[PDB]
Amino acid sequence: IVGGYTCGANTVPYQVSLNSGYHFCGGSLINSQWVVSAAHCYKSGIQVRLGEDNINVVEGNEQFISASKSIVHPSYNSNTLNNDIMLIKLKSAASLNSRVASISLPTSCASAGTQCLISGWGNTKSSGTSYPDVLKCLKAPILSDSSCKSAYPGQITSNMFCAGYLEGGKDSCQGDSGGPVVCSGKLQGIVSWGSGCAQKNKPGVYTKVCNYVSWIKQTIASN
Ligand SMILES: NC(=[NH2+])c1ccc2[nH]c(-c3ccccc3O)nc2c1
Ligand SMILES: [Ca+2]
Repeated sequence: IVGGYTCGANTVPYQVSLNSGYHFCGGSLINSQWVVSAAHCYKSGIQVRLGEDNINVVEGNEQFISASKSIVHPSYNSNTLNNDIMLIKLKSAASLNSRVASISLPTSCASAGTQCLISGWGNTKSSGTSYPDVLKCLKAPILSDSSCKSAYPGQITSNMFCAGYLEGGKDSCQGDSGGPVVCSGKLQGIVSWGSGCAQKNKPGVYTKVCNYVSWIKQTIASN
């Protein structure tokens, strides 16, 4: 996250870190046994880490659970990142409390202008790298589809939305992929992609979760 602030330990209780020997993507806990992330974050041997603040120090509220199965969206296209969403089922259910809790899926899609909270352990610099050990947060608005397609001609589909600042300086970044975009207590986006990070007129692009609620609910019900 570039231009954000330190969230504070366990104030984003649904945030998870996907680990394969190291942190490589974020995710969101939607119920005690399922996590949603970005399809481009897929790999085998994923351990899901809940209740994390500093990912290099066991501070006491962590739950490390391995995934039993991963389901990448049937129409995921890795060249265009269209339908960049995946579900991960945990081998055992997590113990939910105030520091580890699930986030609700949306009943309606959010409109441009809505302010949301984006979080993650990704790079904090636009040029150069500095990965934080503790969770960073950014409050950003969803941009209109017109501004979004204007910033990324020929690359935005109905399954994506842009959120951020056209002026630059504040954005999610590498290492934040797969994480949450929460607006009014509902999970509306998944950090997906961007051109660089926090550059002027290049806002972040997010998977539009409201378009996958039926697929998520049906998949969970049968697996
Ligand atoms: N500017 C952004 N909003 C952004 C967000 C997540 C990203 N994730 C990545 C990324 C880069 C290389 C490999 C995997 C990634 O998720 N770039 C990213 C850029
Ligand atoms: Ca920790």
